[PDB]
Amino acid sequence: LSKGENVPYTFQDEQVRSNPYIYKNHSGKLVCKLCNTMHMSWSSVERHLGGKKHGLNVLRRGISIEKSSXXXXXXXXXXXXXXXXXXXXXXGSVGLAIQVNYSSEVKENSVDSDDKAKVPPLIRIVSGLELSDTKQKGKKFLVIAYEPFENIAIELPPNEILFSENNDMDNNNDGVDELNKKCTFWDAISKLYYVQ
RNA sequence: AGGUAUGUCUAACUUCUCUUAUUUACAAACAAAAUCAA
Ligand SMILES: [Zn+2]
Repeated sequence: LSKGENVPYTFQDEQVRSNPYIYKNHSGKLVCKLCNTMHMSWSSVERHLGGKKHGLNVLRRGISIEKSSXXXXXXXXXXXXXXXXXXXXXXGSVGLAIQVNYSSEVKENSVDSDDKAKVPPLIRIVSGLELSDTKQKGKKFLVIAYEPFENIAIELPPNEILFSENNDMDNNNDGVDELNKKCTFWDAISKLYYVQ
Protein backbone atom coordinates (compact mmCIF):
# COMPACT_ATOMS: atom_id res chain seq x y z
CA LEU A 1 0.00 0.00 0.00
CA SER A 2 3.03 2.24 0.49
CA LYS A 3 3.69 2.08 -3.29
CA GLY A 4 7.38 1.64 -2.50
CA GLU A 5 7.93 5.23 -1.34
CA ASN A 6 10.42 5.95 1.44
CA VAL A 7 9.09 8.25 4.17
CA PRO A 8 12.09 9.53 6.17
CA TYR A 9 11.95 9.93 9.91
CA THR A 10 11.23 13.34 11.39
CA PHE A 11 14.65 13.50 13.06
CA GLN A 12 16.64 12.63 9.91
CA ASP A 13 17.00 16.32 8.95
CA GLU A 14 15.62 16.65 5.40
CA GLN A 15 14.82 13.55 -3.02
CA VAL A 16 11.37 15.12 -3.08
CA ARG A 17 8.42 13.78 -1.12
CA SER A 18 5.05 13.02 -2.65
CA ASN A 19 3.35 14.69 0.32
CA PRO A 20 5.85 16.49 2.57
CA TYR A 21 3.57 15.95 5.55
CA ILE A 22 3.22 12.36 6.75
CA TYR A 23 6.37 11.49 8.67
CA LYS A 24 7.56 8.95 11.21
CA ASN A 25 8.51 10.33 14.60
CA HIS A 26 11.26 9.06 16.89
CA SER A 27 9.00 6.03 17.33
CA GLY A 28 7.75 3.80 14.52
CA LYS A 29 4.31 5.39 14.25
CA LEU A 30 3.30 7.65 11.36
CA VAL A 31 2.21 11.23 11.98
CA CYS A 32 0.82 14.24 10.13
CA LYS A 33 2.90 17.22 11.20
CA LEU A 34 0.13 19.69 10.35
CA CYS A 35 -2.72 17.64 11.83
CA ASN A 36 -0.53 16.35 14.69
CA THR A 37 -2.37 13.03 14.38
CA MET A 38 -0.82 9.60 14.90
CA HIS A 39 -1.65 6.76 12.51
CA MET A 40 -0.99 3.07 13.06
CA SER A 41 -0.90 1.77 9.48
CA TRP A 42 -0.47 3.25 6.03
CA SER A 43 -4.13 2.42 5.45
CA SER A 44 -5.00 4.69 8.38
CA VAL A 45 -2.69 7.27 6.79
CA GLU A 46 -4.66 7.09 3.55
CA ARG A 47 -7.91 7.40 5.50
CA HIS A 48 -6.42 10.53 7.07
CA LEU A 49 -5.48 11.99 3.68
CA GLY A 50 -8.89 11.17 2.20
CA GLY A 51 -10.52 12.61 5.30
CA LYS A 52 -11.90 16.13 5.56
CA LYS A 53 -9.86 16.76 8.74
CA HIS A 54 -6.46 16.75 7.02
CA GLY A 55 -7.85 18.84 4.16
CA LEU A 56 -9.08 21.53 6.53
CA ASN A 57 -5.61 21.71 8.06
CA VAL A 58 -4.16 21.99 4.56
CA LEU A 59 -6.39 24.97 3.79
CA ARG A 60 -5.47 26.50 7.15
CA ARG A 61 -1.78 26.03 6.33
CA GLY A 62 -2.29 27.66 2.94
CA ILE A 63 -3.96 30.59 4.68
CA SER A 64 -0.89 30.67 6.91
CA ILE A 65 1.27 30.78 3.78
CA GLU A 66 -0.70 33.71 2.38
CA LYS A 67 -0.48 35.43 5.76
CA SER A 68 3.30 35.01 5.98
CA SER A 69 3.43 36.14 2.33
CA UNK A 70 -26.14 6.01 -11.50
CA UNK A 71 -22.54 5.15 -10.62
CA UNK A 72 -23.57 1.54 -10.02
CA UNK A 73 -25.64 0.72 -13.12
CA UNK A 74 -22.94 2.15 -15.40
CA UNK A 75 -22.63 -0.23 -18.35
CA UNK A 76 -19.02 -1.04 -19.25
CA UNK A 77 -17.90 -3.03 -22.30
CA UNK A 78 -14.48 -1.38 -22.10
CA UNK A 79 -14.15 -1.01 -25.89
CA UNK A 80 -11.43 1.34 -27.15
CA UNK A 81 -12.94 3.76 -29.68
CA UNK A 82 -10.97 5.37 -32.51
CA UNK A 83 -9.47 8.83 -31.97
CA UNK A 84 -8.11 11.13 -34.69
CA UNK A 85 -5.71 13.69 -33.21
CA UNK A 86 -4.58 16.54 -35.46
CA UNK A 87 -2.41 19.63 -34.93
CA UNK A 88 -4.63 22.69 -35.44
CA UNK A 89 -3.91 26.42 -35.63
CA UNK A 90 -5.96 29.64 -35.58
CA UNK A 91 -5.86 33.34 -34.69
CA GLY A 92 -3.43 33.87 -32.26
CA SER A 93 -1.81 30.60 -31.22
CA VAL A 94 -1.94 26.81 -31.61
CA GLY A 95 -4.61 24.43 -30.34
CA LEU A 96 -5.40 20.71 -30.46
CA ALA A 97 -8.46 19.07 -32.00
CA ILE A 98 -9.67 15.48 -31.53
CA GLN A 99 -12.20 13.56 -33.63
CA VAL A 100 -13.68 10.57 -31.79
CA ASN A 101 -15.92 8.19 -33.74
CA TYR A 102 -18.50 5.81 -32.28
CA SER A 103 -20.44 2.66 -33.19
CA SER A 104 -22.49 2.47 -36.38
CA GLU A 105 -25.78 1.20 -34.91
CA VAL A 106 -24.06 -2.16 -34.38
CA LYS A 107 -24.63 -2.84 -30.67
CA GLU A 108 -26.65 0.19 -29.55
CA ASN A 109 -29.72 -1.52 -31.00
CA SER A 110 -30.41 -3.44 -27.79
CA VAL A 111 -30.34 -0.48 -25.40
CA ASP A 112 -32.75 2.42 -25.98
CA SER A 113 -34.61 3.13 -22.74
CA ASP A 114 -33.87 6.86 -22.42
CA ASP A 115 -31.36 6.09 -19.66
CA LYS A 116 -28.92 8.98 -20.05
CA ALA A 117 -29.10 8.16 -23.76
CA LYS A 118 -29.54 11.91 -24.21
CA VAL A 119 -26.29 12.51 -22.33
CA PRO A 120 -23.37 13.30 -24.68
CA PRO A 121 -19.75 12.21 -24.11
CA LEU A 122 -17.87 14.06 -21.36
CA ILE A 123 -14.28 15.30 -21.07
CA ARG A 124 -12.14 16.05 -18.02
CA ILE A 125 -8.51 17.00 -17.36
CA VAL A 126 -6.90 14.50 -14.98
CA SER A 127 -3.53 14.68 -13.23
CA GLY A 128 -1.42 11.52 -13.49
CA LEU A 129 -0.69 11.82 -9.77
CA GLU A 130 -3.26 9.06 -9.31
CA LEU A 131 -3.12 5.79 -11.25
CA SER A 132 -4.04 2.13 -10.67
CA ASP A 133 -0.31 1.34 -10.67
CA THR A 134 1.15 4.57 -9.27
CA LYS A 135 4.62 4.33 -10.83
CA GLN A 136 5.44 7.43 -12.87
CA LYS A 137 3.49 10.68 -13.19
CA GLY A 138 3.75 14.43 -13.74
CA LYS A 139 1.54 15.20 -16.73
CA LYS A 140 -2.13 15.78 -17.54
CA PHE A 141 -4.64 13.78 -19.60
CA LEU A 142 -7.69 14.94 -21.56
CA VAL A 143 -9.96 12.03 -20.66
CA ILE A 144 -13.08 11.39 -22.75
CA ALA A 145 -15.90 9.13 -21.57
CA TYR A 146 -19.15 7.63 -22.84
CA GLU A 147 -21.39 5.16 -20.98
CA PRO A 148 -20.81 1.90 -22.87
CA PHE A 149 -17.45 2.53 -24.57
CA GLU A 150 -14.14 2.60 -22.68
CA ASN A 151 -12.43 5.77 -21.45
CA ILE A 152 -9.71 7.45 -23.50
CA ALA A 153 -6.80 9.73 -22.58
CA ILE A 154 -4.44 12.16 -24.32
CA GLU A 155 -1.21 13.39 -22.73
CA LEU A 156 -0.70 17.15 -22.49
CA PRO A 157 2.95 18.00 -21.76
CA PRO A 158 2.43 21.69 -22.66
CA ASN A 159 1.39 23.57 -19.54
CA GLU A 160 -1.20 25.49 -21.56
CA ILE A 161 -2.51 25.38 -25.14
CA LEU A 162 -5.70 26.90 -26.60
CA PHE A 163 -6.68 27.97 -23.06
CA SER A 164 -8.68 30.93 -24.37
CA GLU A 165 -9.97 34.13 -22.78
CA ASN A 166 -13.72 34.79 -22.77
CA ASN A 167 -14.44 33.23 -26.16
CA ASP A 168 -18.22 33.67 -26.04
CA MET A 169 -20.15 36.46 -24.32
CA ASP A 170 -20.61 34.95 -20.85
CA ASN A 171 -23.78 32.84 -21.19
CA ASN A 172 -24.49 30.59 -18.21
CA ASN A 173 -25.54 27.03 -18.95
CA ASP A 174 -22.77 25.27 -17.05
CA GLY A 175 -23.67 21.90 -18.52
CA VAL A 176 -20.86 20.08 -16.76
CA ASP A 177 -18.13 22.74 -16.75
CA GLU A 178 -16.68 25.70 -18.66
CA LEU A 179 -14.45 23.28 -20.57
CA ASN A 180 -17.26 21.19 -22.07
CA LYS A 181 -19.58 23.98 -23.22
CA LYS A 182 -16.66 26.21 -24.20
CA CYS A 183 -14.95 23.78 -26.57
CA THR A 184 -16.76 20.57 -27.50
CA PHE A 185 -19.19 19.43 -30.17
CA TRP A 186 -21.31 16.30 -30.22
CA ASP A 187 -22.59 15.29 -33.65
CA ALA A 188 -25.15 12.89 -32.19
CA ILE A 189 -26.72 12.17 -35.58
CA SER A 190 -23.44 10.76 -36.91
CA LYS A 191 -21.94 9.89 -33.51
CA LEU A 192 -18.84 12.07 -33.85
CA TYR A 193 -17.39 13.89 -30.83
CA TYR A 194 -15.07 16.79 -31.65
CA VAL A 195 -12.95 18.47 -28.97
CA GLN A 196 -10.84 21.62 -29.27
C1' A B 1 92.72 91.25 2.71
C1' G B 2 88.52 92.92 5.90
C1' G B 3 84.14 96.02 7.20
C1' U B 4 80.08 99.30 5.82
C1' A B 5 76.90 101.59 2.04
C1' U B 6 74.42 101.48 -2.77
C1' G B 7 72.71 99.14 -7.42
C1' U B 8 71.86 94.90 -10.84
C1' C B 9 71.10 89.56 -11.73
C1' U B 10 69.70 84.70 -9.91
C1' A B 11 67.40 81.14 -6.08
C1' A B 12 63.89 80.38 -1.87
C1' C B 13 7.66 43.77 18.66
C1' U B 14 6.60 38.05 20.65
C1' U B 15 5.76 35.39 25.07
C1' C B 16 -9.14 20.39 16.08
C1' U B 17 -17.07 18.21 19.79
C1' C B 18 -20.95 14.39 19.58
C1' U B 19 -22.71 9.99 17.44
C1' U B 20 -22.86 5.40 15.60
C1' A B 21 -20.03 2.17 12.60
C1' U B 22 -15.85 0.82 9.91
C1' U B 23 -9.69 0.92 9.45
C1' U B 24 -5.31 -0.28 12.13
C1' A B 25 -1.91 -1.04 15.93
C1' C B 26 -1.11 -2.01 21.12
C1' A B 27 -1.08 -3.44 26.60
C1' A B 28 -1.28 -6.85 30.79
C1' A B 29 6.32 -12.67 32.33
C1' C B 30 -2.47 -11.87 31.20
C1' A B 31 -4.51 -17.88 29.99
C1' A B 32 -3.69 -22.04 27.38
C1' A B 33 -2.99 -29.32 27.13
C1' A B 34 -4.06 -34.01 29.44
C1' U B 35 -4.54 -37.24 33.54
C1' C B 36 -7.69 -37.65 38.94
C1' A B 37 -7.56 -41.95 45.44
C1' A B 38 -8.24 -33.76 43.36
ZN1 LIG C 1 -3.09 15.75 8.32
